[PDB]
Amino acid sequence: LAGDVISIDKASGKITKLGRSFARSRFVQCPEGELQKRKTVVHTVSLHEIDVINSRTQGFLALFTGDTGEIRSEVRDQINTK
Amino acid sequence: ERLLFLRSVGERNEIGFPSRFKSAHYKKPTRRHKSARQLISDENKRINALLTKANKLVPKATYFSVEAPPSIRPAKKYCDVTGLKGFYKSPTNNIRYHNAEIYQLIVKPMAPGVDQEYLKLRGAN
Amino acid sequence: KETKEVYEGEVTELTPEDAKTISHVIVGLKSAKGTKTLRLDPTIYESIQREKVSIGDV
Amino acid sequence: KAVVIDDPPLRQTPEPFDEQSAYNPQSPIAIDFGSSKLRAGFVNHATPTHIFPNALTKFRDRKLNKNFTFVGNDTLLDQAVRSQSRSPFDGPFVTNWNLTEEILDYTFHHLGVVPDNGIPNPILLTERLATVQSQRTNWYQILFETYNVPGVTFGIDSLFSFYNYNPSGNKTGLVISCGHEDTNVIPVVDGAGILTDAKRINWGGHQAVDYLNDLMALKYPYFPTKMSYLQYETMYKDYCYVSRNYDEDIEKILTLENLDTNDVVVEAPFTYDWRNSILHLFLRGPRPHDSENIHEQHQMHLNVERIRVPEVIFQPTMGGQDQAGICELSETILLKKFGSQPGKLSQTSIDMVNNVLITGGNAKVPGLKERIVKEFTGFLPTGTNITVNMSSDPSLDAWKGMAALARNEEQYRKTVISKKEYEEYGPEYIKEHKLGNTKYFE
Repeated sequence: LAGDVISIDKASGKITKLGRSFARSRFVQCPEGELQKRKTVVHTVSLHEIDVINSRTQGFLALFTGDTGEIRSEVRDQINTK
Repeated sequence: ERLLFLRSVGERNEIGFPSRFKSAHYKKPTRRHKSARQLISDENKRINALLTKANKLVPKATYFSVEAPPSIRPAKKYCDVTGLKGFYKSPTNNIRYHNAEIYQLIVKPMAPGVDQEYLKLRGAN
Repeated sequence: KETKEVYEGEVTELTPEDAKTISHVIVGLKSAKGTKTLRLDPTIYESIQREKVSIGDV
Repeated sequence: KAVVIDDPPLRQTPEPFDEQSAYNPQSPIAIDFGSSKLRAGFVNHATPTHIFPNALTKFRDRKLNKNFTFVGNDTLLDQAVRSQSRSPFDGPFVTNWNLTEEILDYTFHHLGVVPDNGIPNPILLTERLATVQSQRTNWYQILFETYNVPGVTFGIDSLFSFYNYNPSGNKTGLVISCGHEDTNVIPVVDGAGILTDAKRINWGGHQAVDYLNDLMALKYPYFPTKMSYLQYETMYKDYCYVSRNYDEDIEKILTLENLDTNDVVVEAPFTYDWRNSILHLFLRGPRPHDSENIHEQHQMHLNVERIRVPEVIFQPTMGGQDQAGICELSETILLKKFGSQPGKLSQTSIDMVNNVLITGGNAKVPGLKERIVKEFTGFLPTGTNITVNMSSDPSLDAWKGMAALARNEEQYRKTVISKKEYEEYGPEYIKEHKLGNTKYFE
């Protein structure tokens, strides 16, 4: 709606509602600077996350459910080479 | 000397009214100024009149057939101030700009009547 | 011993022809060093339809 | 170090007259009534005899004799005679006509011709593409009444240059012209200009110089000195080139590693960091600015307009007209006409690709040939051999083409117009020959 503070992703089409701004007529501040900001992020990922993902028998839900279930050795060899 | 330097060329580069290079008979006709804008309209109405007379003849090479069709690829958008790549268009006056500084010191405080000559360059008024 | 051949670039034509069941699809590909058109089988056309490929995609 | 821009200097030596002893009545005369420059010369020579712009004016004296008939190169004698110069061209057509036979009589007098009852030399004349019937009609009337000439032909300058650069007359190629006010793309098949698929673009050198005028007027609204058209066409000539790829070049044109090289400053004649300011870089380049000294108030910078102005023939949208650029019309000529499926080229298409020629007075800008070869390698199927030819002086080639048609061959008498044929048929006539205009209908 009008009066909303939205962060828009052009590449994936993700709409995130940060909130409503300062207009009495939750509450956040209006952003400053450029509209189209290019930001960098610093990512951290363990070896075990890539071992779970590169094991095709289970998805990334095994990182939360905990049923990794005896990840083999050749997948670890591929991760260690890559 | 300098006041006669052009006049010497004037008495060297003259041609009389009984012109040597022209014919013995002249019979010079009268003509209108006939500006180039209305010539297009007369040619268009002549072609349309011949078309509706033949109807009640496919054109092959007219001035309205060699003229180029519009493009199919979408046109690139640019900032009207600097010629850079245009990211944003201001909703108050519909002029594309690049980034913040050009917006704040050009697009916002500019006088009216400048916008119509800025958009005359790409013909958007 | 294996080989790897790869076609990639700009999709400029997606013309499939039948004979409800398609016979083959002719796809033209374009890159920065020229264009190249290909004939393709409908099994690949099913994956092309799955990938939501229209005119103008890479 | 700044460079000052002045008016071009006046010609000290006036143009001469050809000797009347060497004039031949039977020798044909070739006239190119170009929009920017007028090209004339006899058939027997190959170097241009008279080259001068098509402009003229009238002078007023204190002593009142009315003896001033100054045409062209004698307007290059003073600023006052050059400033009030009037050209016969209004847009792509000719509206006024008394100045036209005044210019033509000046040309005929400077050709060293002593005629009787009219000019007894046949005329080779150049004419535009898809010209209106009024222009052809009063051209017919003006020569075949004022000058009593036996024979005349009509032809286009681009096809004349194409006949110059392959004189067999039955070749196949693509000719693109960049004229003074128009850009034309014509396909030639077996030596015939296929005018049913020719295309025309409403941009030329004059509109580019006017675009630079409007851009530089809108960039510095507080310039104390008003600049003329001539200084504008010289900084268009000196400091403009065609980019290899526009999208990458605009993205880094104001970068500091690039702005130190291609920033051109121009001095007018007279008697919170700034480094992070994209506006200050766009105004005054990579140098700091102080607005109190007199010298830099008369200064003018060219950073993005070096390649912005010559681009508009490839994209006419920033020029204002809603037409396609010569990439797209060349592509649709090469790929969807003359029996060509997209993907498979006919032999006519391959032969047009192998003989692409680009002419015109506005092709003097650098980087045109590299760009056209690059994009022709772009849209074409792989492995196709593309050849593009260039002249050293592309404003000479059309007059040399009609001179080649006259001197080189004997079949020039196919295309001539007889006076008796004119009187039996009338103004409404067009010869369907291989090198000029065609009939308006089928």
